[PDB]
Amino acid sequence: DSWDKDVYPEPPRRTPAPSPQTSLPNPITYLTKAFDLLVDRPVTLVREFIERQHAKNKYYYYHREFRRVPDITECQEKDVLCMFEAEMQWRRDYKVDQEIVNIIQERLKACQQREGESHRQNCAKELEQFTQVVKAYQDRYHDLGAHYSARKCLAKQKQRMLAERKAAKEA
Amino acid sequence: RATFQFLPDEARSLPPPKLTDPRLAFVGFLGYCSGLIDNAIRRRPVLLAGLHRQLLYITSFVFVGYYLLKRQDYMYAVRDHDMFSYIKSHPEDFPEKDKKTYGEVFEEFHPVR
Ligand SMILES: CCCCCCCCCCCCCCCCCC(=O)OC[C@H](COP(=O)(O)OCCN)OC(=O)CCCCCCCCCCCCCCCCC
Ligand SMILES: CCCCCCCCCCCCCCCCCC(=O)OC[C@H](COP(=O)(O)OCCN)OC(=O)CCCCCCCCCCCCCCCCC
Ligand SMILES: N=C(N)NC(=N)NCCc1ccc(I)c(Cl)c1
Repeated sequence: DSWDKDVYPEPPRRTPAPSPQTSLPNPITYLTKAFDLLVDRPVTLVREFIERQHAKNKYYYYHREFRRVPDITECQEKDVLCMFEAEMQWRRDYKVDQEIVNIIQERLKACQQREGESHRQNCAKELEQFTQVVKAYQDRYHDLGAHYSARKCLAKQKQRMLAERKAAKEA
Repeated sequence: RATFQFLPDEARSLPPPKLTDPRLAFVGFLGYCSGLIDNAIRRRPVLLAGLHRQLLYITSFVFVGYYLLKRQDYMYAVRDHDMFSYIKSHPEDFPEKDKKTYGEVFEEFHPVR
């Protein structure tokens, strides 16, 4: 269609077949037919017309690729020229990570609606994946403050790594 | 350097200020403002009256200002020349440090909670 099914999965659709157990006519069936004739059909033709115009003028746009530069770990201290590139990279990855957590949150919300009253059991995978990604995001970026930077992120990581070393030292 | 000299001869090894220098243009603008104030305090038509007088206000401001900027630029060249020559003569006072990357340098993290 338009989006990738892998990034935004949707289980296969299973609609039951009509099994009328009444002699009465179904009002929804005739309303659906009227909707197709009076709404879907004229709307579809107007779109097919517009698509005929867009095919006569076909042009492209691209997704910007960003080459990787050295991280703030490789920057000599107070070396602004290398700090600037690492800092800009870190900010780009920060925004992307925000959108990753949004994708995982959108999967979780779609599952909860889709599964209805069975969501508590049928959305356990999406809950787990959301829990893991939120934990990773919290470790990277939480508590940095409004004036966050790659330097502050590194200091937060080093503090976390030091505690992990000490806890293992206990073992 | 030379005693009681406005522009020592060593200053001629420097480029002169360009006549389109933005600071010189500002100085000329001040001369123009002086001309207008001269007309205003004497109740003459401010813009129009005595254009020869206004011209001399602009020209004299630019003329003096050109030599001040020439001397200003020279004195900052002398400051830089003195400072670098002193650094060469006393290396031990200005050691070149060993630079460490942030992966190696420990910085404390202060949470904003
Ligand atoms: C591209 C230029 C942009 C302007 C930059 C201005 C920078 C500040 C310069 C200060 C010097 C202003 C000139 C000295 C005042 C002379 C004008 C005056 O005193 O009276 C207004 C006079 C008109 O009245 P009149 O006496 O009857 O003369 C008839 C002439 N047609 O004359 C006139 O008809 C109009 C003359 C100009 C009026 C000047 C008004 C004074 C403004 C002072 C406010 C402070 C400046 C803004 C602060 C930021 C500075 C960038
Ligand atoms: C620091 C960065 C900024 C730079 C600052 C620089 C400041 C110093 C620069 C000089 C500032 C003063 C400039 C004065 C310009 C106005 C002079 C003028 O228009 O005079 C007109 C006329 C007299 O002209 P006149 O003396 O006859 O010219 C022949 C000279 N042998 O008679 C008149 O009607 C003039 C009346 C108005 C004058 C006010 C009173 C002062 C008297 C000045 C006498 C002439 C000055 C000549 C200026 C030459 C300077 C190079
Ligand atoms: N602080 C003092 N009392 N002396 C002083 N001005 N030291 C600073 C040295 C200096 C500054 C500007 C220039 I131009 C030059 Cl040639 C030298």
